[PDB]
Amino acid sequence: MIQRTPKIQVYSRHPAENGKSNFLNCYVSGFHPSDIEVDLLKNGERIEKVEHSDLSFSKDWSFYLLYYTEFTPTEKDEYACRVNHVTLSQPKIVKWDRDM
Amino acid sequence: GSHSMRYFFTSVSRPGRGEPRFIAVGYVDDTQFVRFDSDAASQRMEPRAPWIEQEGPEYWDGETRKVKAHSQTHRVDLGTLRGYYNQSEAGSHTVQRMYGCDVGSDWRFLRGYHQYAYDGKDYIALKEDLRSWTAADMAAQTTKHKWEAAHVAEQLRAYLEGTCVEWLRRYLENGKETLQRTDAPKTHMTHHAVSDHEATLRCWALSFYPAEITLTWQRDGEDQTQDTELVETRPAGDGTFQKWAAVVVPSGQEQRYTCHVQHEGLPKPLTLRW
Amino acid sequence: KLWAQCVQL
Repeated sequence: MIQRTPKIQVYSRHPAENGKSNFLNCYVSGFHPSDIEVDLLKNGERIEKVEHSDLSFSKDWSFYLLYYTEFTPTEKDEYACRVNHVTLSQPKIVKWDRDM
Repeated sequence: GSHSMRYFFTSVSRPGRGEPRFIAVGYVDDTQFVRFDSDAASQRMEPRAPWIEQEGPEYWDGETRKVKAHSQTHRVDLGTLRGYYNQSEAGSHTVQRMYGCDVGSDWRFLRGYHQYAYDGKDYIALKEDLRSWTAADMAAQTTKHKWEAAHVAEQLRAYLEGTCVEWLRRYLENGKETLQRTDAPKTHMTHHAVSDHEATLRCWALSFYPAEITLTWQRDGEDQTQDTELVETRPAGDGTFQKWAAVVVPSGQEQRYTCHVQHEGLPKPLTLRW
Repeated sequence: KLWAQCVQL
């Protein structure tokens, strides 16, 4: 059965400025099948007020979802996206870099 | 310039855990406007764009009825394909369908689509000619035989060339402020040392609509496609899109590099330097 | 607007 690994991007909606409200985004794309686990983490702890786009897919049938939550980035707060999928032997944690 | 309307359907069997999960979404170009989820409370087709909310009860009742039909067809389809592929009654399978139309700049019909995948592989597809079917395997050849017997391609063609374009045009008018906007990208450039002897130039395009963009690095006007870090165009989640490209610049070669940005929203392409 | 026809594989 076709199995495609998710692409992950963690990024802010607006350029991060310390003390200014923003959205933390985790975009997962190019994966098959649709069953997927995505959490956003703050200092390694899971954020609870997280929503996602309606399931959609590309021309090649691979699925894509945007997970997002209001946040205010600080100098020292660490944000990340934890993804698990039948294609991953272990969950994948991508760290948020404000310049990527 | 050109525009498209697309409907995307996902049905996923959950054997022993009730009826399959069915999710539908509609887009004009890069903008979602409708959704349906078999699992949600409303059991309604629901708006996802401000400009479709004002469609009256007639519109919504009609979309709800149809999306419910599409849902029920996929339920049957999951059974058919199980049969066709001599597959266990237990086991989770994915049926996907997409259909829609492209209009040119003159908002005249340009292309129609109608295609399916089973478990993430092509099953059946309407050809560009809008009359013949591509059948992957012998299973699909059965679908194809049935649809050819029933002149399905002709009835579809009518929708693709009529309703599909009619209602795309209507939506582009009703959503003119959102759908007919070109938001040029907000661009900037960053510089970070990688070592004593080389640094990253990263060229940013942000807040642009639609998603279509060309973002390239040149060294002395020669393209660096092989040497450029280029991320998938990604949604900001406010209706706009983001992209960046990065190049590793050896010490004192910054002046050799130019970032070039191309977008419908730009009158003329940007050249950016550090 | 969705296509009003029911279509099955």
